Amino acid sequence: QVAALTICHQDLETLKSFADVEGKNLASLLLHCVQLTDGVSQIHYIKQIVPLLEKADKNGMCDPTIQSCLDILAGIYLSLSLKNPLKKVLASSLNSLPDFFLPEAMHRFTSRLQEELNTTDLYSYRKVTDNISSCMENFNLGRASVNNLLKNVLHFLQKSLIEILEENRKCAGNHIIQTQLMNDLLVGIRVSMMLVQKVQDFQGNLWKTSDSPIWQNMCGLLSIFTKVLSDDDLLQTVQSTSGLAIILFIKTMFHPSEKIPHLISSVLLRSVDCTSVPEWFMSSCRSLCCGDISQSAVLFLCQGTLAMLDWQNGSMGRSGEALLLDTAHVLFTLSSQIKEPTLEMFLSRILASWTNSAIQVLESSSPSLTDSLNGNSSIVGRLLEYVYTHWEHPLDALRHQTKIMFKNLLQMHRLTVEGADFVPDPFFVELTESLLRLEWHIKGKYTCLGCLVECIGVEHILAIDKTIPSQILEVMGDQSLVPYASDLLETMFRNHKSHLKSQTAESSWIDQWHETWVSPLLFILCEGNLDQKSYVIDYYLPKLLSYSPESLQYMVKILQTSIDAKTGQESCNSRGALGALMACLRIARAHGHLQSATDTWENLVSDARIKQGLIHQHCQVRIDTLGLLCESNRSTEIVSMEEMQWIQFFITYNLNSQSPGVRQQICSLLKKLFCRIQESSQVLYKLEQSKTKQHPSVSLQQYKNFMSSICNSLFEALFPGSSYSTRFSALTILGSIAEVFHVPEGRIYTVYQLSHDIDVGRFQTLMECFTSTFEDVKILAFDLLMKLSKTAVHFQDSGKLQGLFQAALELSTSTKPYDCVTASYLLNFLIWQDALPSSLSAYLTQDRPAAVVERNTLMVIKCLMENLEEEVSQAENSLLQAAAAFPMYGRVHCITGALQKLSLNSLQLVSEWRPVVEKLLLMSYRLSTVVSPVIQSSSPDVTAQMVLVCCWRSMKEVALLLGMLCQLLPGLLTVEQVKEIGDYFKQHLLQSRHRGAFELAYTGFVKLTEVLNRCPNVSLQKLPEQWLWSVLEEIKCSDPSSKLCATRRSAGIPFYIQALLASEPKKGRMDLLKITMKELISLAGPTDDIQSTVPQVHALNILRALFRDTRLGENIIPYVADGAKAAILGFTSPVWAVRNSSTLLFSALITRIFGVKRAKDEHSKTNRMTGREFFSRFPELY
Amino acid sequence: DVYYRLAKENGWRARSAFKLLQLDKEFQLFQGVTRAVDLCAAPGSWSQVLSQKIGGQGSGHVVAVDLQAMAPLPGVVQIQGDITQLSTAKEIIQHFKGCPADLVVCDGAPDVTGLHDVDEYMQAQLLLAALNIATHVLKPGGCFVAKIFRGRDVTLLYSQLQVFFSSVLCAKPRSSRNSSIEAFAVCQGYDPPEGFIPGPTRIIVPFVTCGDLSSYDSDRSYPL
RNA sequence: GCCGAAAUAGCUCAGUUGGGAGAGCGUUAGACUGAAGAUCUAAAGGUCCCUGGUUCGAUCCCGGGUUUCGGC
Ligand SMILES: Nc1ncnc2c1ncn2[C@@H]1O[C@H](CSCC[C@H](N)C(=O)O)[C@@H](O)[C@H]1O
Ligand SMILES: [Mg+2]
Ligand SMILES: [Mg+2]
Ligand SMILES: [Mg+2]
Ligand SMILES: [Mg+2]
Ligand SMILES: [Mg+2]
Ligand SMILES: [Mg+2]
Ligand SMILES: [Mg+2]
Ligand SMILES: [Zn+2]
Repeated sequence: QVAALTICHQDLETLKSFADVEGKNLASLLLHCVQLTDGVSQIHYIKQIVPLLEKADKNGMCDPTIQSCLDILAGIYLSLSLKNPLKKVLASSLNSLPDFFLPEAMHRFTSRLQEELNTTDLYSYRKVTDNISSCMENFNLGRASVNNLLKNVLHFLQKSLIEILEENRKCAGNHIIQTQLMNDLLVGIRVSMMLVQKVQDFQGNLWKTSDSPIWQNMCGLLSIFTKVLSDDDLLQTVQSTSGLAIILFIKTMFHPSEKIPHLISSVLLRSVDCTSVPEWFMSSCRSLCCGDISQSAVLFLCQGTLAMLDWQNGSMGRSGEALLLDTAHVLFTLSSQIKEPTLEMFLSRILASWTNSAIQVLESSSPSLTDSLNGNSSIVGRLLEYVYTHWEHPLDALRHQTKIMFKNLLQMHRLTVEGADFVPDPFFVELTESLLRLEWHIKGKYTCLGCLVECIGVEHILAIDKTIPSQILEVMGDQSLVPYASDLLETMFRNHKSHLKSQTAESSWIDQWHETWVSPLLFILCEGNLDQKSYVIDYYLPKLLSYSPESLQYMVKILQTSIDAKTGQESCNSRGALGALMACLRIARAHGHLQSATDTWENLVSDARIKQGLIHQHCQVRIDTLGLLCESNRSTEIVSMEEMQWIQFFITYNLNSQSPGVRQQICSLLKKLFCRIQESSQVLYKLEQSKTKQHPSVSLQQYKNFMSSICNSLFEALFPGSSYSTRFSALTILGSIAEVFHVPEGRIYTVYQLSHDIDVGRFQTLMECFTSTFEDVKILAFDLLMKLSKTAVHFQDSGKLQGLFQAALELSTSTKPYDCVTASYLLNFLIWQDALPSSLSAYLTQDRPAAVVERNTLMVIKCLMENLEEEVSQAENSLLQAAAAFPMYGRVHCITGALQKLSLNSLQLVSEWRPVVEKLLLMSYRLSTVVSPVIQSSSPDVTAQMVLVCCWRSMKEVALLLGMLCQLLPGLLTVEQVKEIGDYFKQHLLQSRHRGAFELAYTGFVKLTEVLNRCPNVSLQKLPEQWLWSVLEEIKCSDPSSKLCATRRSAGIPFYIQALLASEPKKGRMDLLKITMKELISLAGPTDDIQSTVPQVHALNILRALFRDTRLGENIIPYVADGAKAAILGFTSPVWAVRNSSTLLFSALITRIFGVKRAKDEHSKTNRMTGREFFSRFPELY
Repeated sequence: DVYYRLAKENGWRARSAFKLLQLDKEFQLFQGVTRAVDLCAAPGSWSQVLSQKIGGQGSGHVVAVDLQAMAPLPGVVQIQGDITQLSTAKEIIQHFKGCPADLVVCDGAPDVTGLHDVDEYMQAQLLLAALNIATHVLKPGGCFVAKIFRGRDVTLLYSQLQVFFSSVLCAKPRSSRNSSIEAFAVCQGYDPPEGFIPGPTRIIVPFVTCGDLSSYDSDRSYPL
């Protein structure tokens, strides 16, 4: 999709005054271009613009028509957003203007840019900054313009940044506006850095005089950068970018260049003498001098120091080396003090950058630095300590940065000991030995060993212990260690092959390689346990086969023998050989290796062997044989007749697979086969119309017969009483067929169409799949029925569809608890194919198929609502028969299901949708009032159990309906209604006293709360914080007589707090969390007051939930220690409740700190961490 | 599983009922029981089983107690309270002057957290309270069934229970989840110590309250 | 010979804008009890086909290449 080009209206006459009816000039081309809609021919005419100007290189003075043409071009360019490719298109086009026309274009485009820079609308600033950004990249027209307007562009940037800061500090309270303003700040700062880096004017001094307007604008920009760096209510991206900019400007603006490294050093050490810096620096960077800057400020300043200075070639010299060491010292000092998660991630990135800079310096450094940067230095010791402490951090970015740091440390040592005699350095050997002492479940061991392998070569690691490959293979039966083991082994054998092809130059080396890496693999493939086989096949074997495909010939010959000897005996190694052979052959075929041979080989596979594999007892062997037949490297390779027969044989038996993973793999491979048939049928058709092989028309007939028979088998598999797996597989494969062969409908030829094979009876069975007790089957049947063409009333007469509607209405009011799901699916089907009866038009008062589905939904919802209103009134009268005859939750479920399918944001009959929503809310509240007293209290030919079922199911349905209605983006929903919904959720979920309405209300409340966060209305997005405060000050003075209950782990209050805390944007700001944890930790602390037990109880009940929620996740770490203290200090309290709550909270804390259990029983060392990690993460617990 | 369904299909308030029945057909708990005490019955499924298997005679008396409220049953008297508290113990024992209960069952468990050591700790506390109630109520040679959490170390609990009972057996019925570490200690033949009132007591009671061996300690070398 | 498309986790698929890569399924762990545990939780698994650039920083911008295809 592209955006149509537009133009200024008053320019028309301007371009009309030079246009011509004949159309010789460029002006007529502009007329033709602007009056278009397709953004494609415009591009063509844009290319032809250049020859038109080229064909007038004789006048010697620019034609006024050409002047106006280029002026309009410039105006259009400056009005084009960066999301429009046409902008880059005409940028590239005008890049090729003839040399005769350059000066006038220069001057006039300069004028246009200058008048652009004088804008004063606050919200138009971003467009201007984007324009300045564009004029820098590969656009010679704008580069000279901006080079001529440094003063003006700098002034604009400065004033825009100031105004954006003022607006942001003024728009406090609304966070969407604030986010937009932060983005504007960020683009402004980045553009300023681009300008300073990429303008051929800042070189030389030439402007450092105090009177230069450029100098004064630069000083003002520097002051703004310092002010925004020291600020703390802005996004951390803004502050980090500001630090980068500060260092860049200081490097640029400081006349005694050789003193730059020293000065910066002092700024980092907070030891700058206010009496020796130049006056402009003190004026602009007063915060940098005279102390008192945050730790974030120093972090971002040293980041900018590493990023924005020339470390290569030794330009900065000894002062540069001293600055490097000082930055290392400052970073290590900050490492122990920083505790915010995001700041920890930033520090990891900066440490990795420090290692890069050390690499660059160390490539030409002085001998003095070598001693201080080698592997035995103190700095490298601290870096290794950091790595060992952090390779298993929960945050992925932390771990990746630690891997980078470790690799760079090894490179640093290599550079320092270049005066080396024999390859194995003592430092490397010691590191390797120390790493080999770790257990094999330590994930950092694998990555560190991989880096070491690439440093010293795998021959030494093998010399230390030559059973390491087997040891690594033995852990490959544990998923979540498989990727690490696979990567380590791959690194190992790549290095080993490179080492063997060294000085010993022959062909026999491969033998040794094989016996090191393939023989253990074959043993595992033939005789390992099931999980080990599956994981080795899925993760490791493809890597080995891809790296060395000529090893396949070696493996097959070994396996084939073991197969044939089996027939000699009429052993386990001879028993697992077939599965291993099929796995190897599947991998080889799918990668196009030497086995790409037209029915999978001439002799590797026989009919007997394939049939044995396809029906083998082990799921893995069946899957590997199916994959050998189904998937190929070439996506249009012909399916042979043998493969079709084998696939039919396979389908006959493998539709009832019990493992969901196995079933899913089977369905995916079959879909791949159908895609191959579809794609090769087009090739066959093309050859057929192009008037050894078998006359492609024969193959097309074979394809048609094969697909028809496959459909026959799949529809036979839908017999009465068929299993859940067989219906799942049949419906999945049928849907895959419907999707794959629905491709060439814009095309001319299609080999197969599922719709042709659908009789009336097959349609009946597909609809009857709506009665299955499993919702997956209902969903699959619904999707497949919707994918078919000419189905709605083609297969059904009016009377039988009316019967179906009556049946759905009857199922919506049945006492069986799950019939309402079937009724909902039936009703949705009738709606989405316009098969409703005609009488339903009597409910509303009067092609866009969205409009007709909306009308159908409205009619059915109104019918359901009328029934529901009557039933709710009768339930108010007497709840017994309501539970017996017409439980009300079925209609609510059907209404919610109907609404769920719509796009609530894009309704079109709001005049009709408003009263219905009002009535819906009213009836929801009425029904909830009717059935709730039965659910908090006890019971008030109808057993009490079915009364309770009716009541709590109605509770659940009403909660889900309210959560659905909350997504109307309050309009159809007024603010009063949203407040009433929130009040309803608060009345429950805090007074339920029973398990019902704790997790019942939580889901609806979470939906409402997320919507409330995303809402742009300010009055609404302040609701969550206000509710949080209300419940917190309710907690403090709990007064045990209240309706809140202590049992069931709490009175739902943890659910309320969790839902409110969920509103916080993911990783965005998390300010509610800080307040809540401060208050709860304070409450849970020891209390002199005896009456203060209950506020201390609820806190420990809430805290527990907060420490196991997945959303809070890594934001909750800075509180763990405090919470831990509370739990422990709460274990010694005389009161029983405080101790019990402490126990539960402590359990949650243990799980959060040490992680989830890795295996069922042994827990050898899988959930332990070293003392160094534990007391670095929580140093206040030691 | 299947018993979660069968609880709803039949007249059982919870799946736990099927754990009690499957412990009869393998230990014959309801041989001649006439009065029984039910500890920690949340909905009352065990109380229901006892009422239908003992109170079906008509004279069967059943006392159920829990931290929460229960729906009343015909032939069972309900008490809400913490059996750890002494007041609840007293009001429970208040029901058994003269004729003592023939059977005491305890289905209690803390809020099971997932890591098993804390579960053993809390279950040990609950079992100590239940054992106190039992020894204070049931007739000698009686029966005591109690839910336990079989973790890595279960020898201490078996040692403590063996002192008060002739036979102690550990059983896991079919209805118990196979992934769960719960189990049931069935205690046959209540055989209280001779000098024990709710010599030998000085050694037993400290050891049953906790693994206290500060009764064999001596200030002089041991006799040979 | 030109012109154009696709490649993201074990599998199936999302990814405006340059600042931590998103979900579903499968897998692993936990659960004394209700309200199909057919449920709930919380973990684990990727650096975006490969390779050079631009940038303080690339899944995203630019240039080569590989594999599989479509059009003339
Ligand atoms: N200290 C305590 N005092 C009394 N009941 C307790 C208790 N700690 C836990 N419980 C009870 O232990 C039971 C846990 S599950 C009980 C299941 C019930 N017996 C049945 O037939 O299904 C709950 O009833 C809980 O209230
Ligand atoms: Mg309920
Ligand atoms: Mg994509
Ligand atoms: Mg999942
Ligand atoms: Mg992860
Ligand atoms: Mg660079
Ligand atoms: Mg790159
Ligand atoms: Mg071609
Ligand atoms: Zn000063």
